[PDB]
Amino acid sequence: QSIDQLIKARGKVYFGVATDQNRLTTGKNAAIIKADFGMVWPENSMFWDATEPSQGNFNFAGADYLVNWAQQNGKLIGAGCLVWHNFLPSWVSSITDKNTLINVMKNHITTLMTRYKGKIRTWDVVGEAFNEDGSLRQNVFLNVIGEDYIPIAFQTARAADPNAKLYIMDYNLDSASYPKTQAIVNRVKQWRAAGVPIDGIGSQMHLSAGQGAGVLQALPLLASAGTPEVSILMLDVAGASPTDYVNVVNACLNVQSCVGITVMGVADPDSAFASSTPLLFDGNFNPKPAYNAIVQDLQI
Ligand SMILES: O=[N+]([O-])c1ccc2nn[nH]c2c1
Repeated sequence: QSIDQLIKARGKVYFGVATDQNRLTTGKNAAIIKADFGMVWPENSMFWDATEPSQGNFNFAGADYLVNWAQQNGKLIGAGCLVWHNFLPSWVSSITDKNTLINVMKNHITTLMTRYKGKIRTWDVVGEAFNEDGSLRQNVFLNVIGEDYIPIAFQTARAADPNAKLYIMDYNLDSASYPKTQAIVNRVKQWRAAGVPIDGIGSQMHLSAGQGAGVLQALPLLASAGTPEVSILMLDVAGASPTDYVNVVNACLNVQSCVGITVMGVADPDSAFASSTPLLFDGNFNPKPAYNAIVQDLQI
């Protein structure tokens, strides 16, 4: 049974997965995504080192493939991350002039969003902007532009494609008592109060075993920021216990504004964390106990 169809029957928008051309053309990934998932993200092909490896030199073959495949197969598309410190080329992080970096950031945002205008449901505009203690991460954008870089990025994104839902995402938002979790909520409340167009908070849930349970308290805390949507991304769980995965799914079901969940790949061997066997399909492309547990859960 399709977890995406089953979650939609429970009133959510999607169960999605990260993918890209060479997953689509090998294994059983295309078959599983067609049957079982309702949304795709580019696993790597939309990151800055993939899309703008030198200034103004845009590389879109990878991302085009993904977007075209999704459209042909009636799948929603999420994409990201436009502004974060990972996968960022040296030419960007060596910029020291503030107006230059502002316009470099704006051109990156606008060129990518314009190319796919109208085709992308959700854009992760800003990513990993927080330190663990809740202060803003001192990436090149904060160091050169200052904290205005976040509102600027969001405004720029809303102008480029007003149809897209715009998200901020971060990791280690999995415990309601962790300082980072309350901090992003506080700053999102304040940005939105000031007219900054943040439609969603995305929680990057690269989890260790046993961490699923805590998401049942953390996700409602994130939703208290008052964004129209929240979501779960990059989900994987070391060991892939049915208990962890079902807890995450149920957190989504519990939180009215949570639109869905995206897993960090289809089958274990294609995970960055393969030895932890953290995904829902195994190396032979069979649905694992966690997949079947999610099915049972989703089936007062
Ligand atoms: O949820 N995801 O797996 C995922 C993968 C890559 C991304 N880039 N921006 N947001 C993303 C989400």
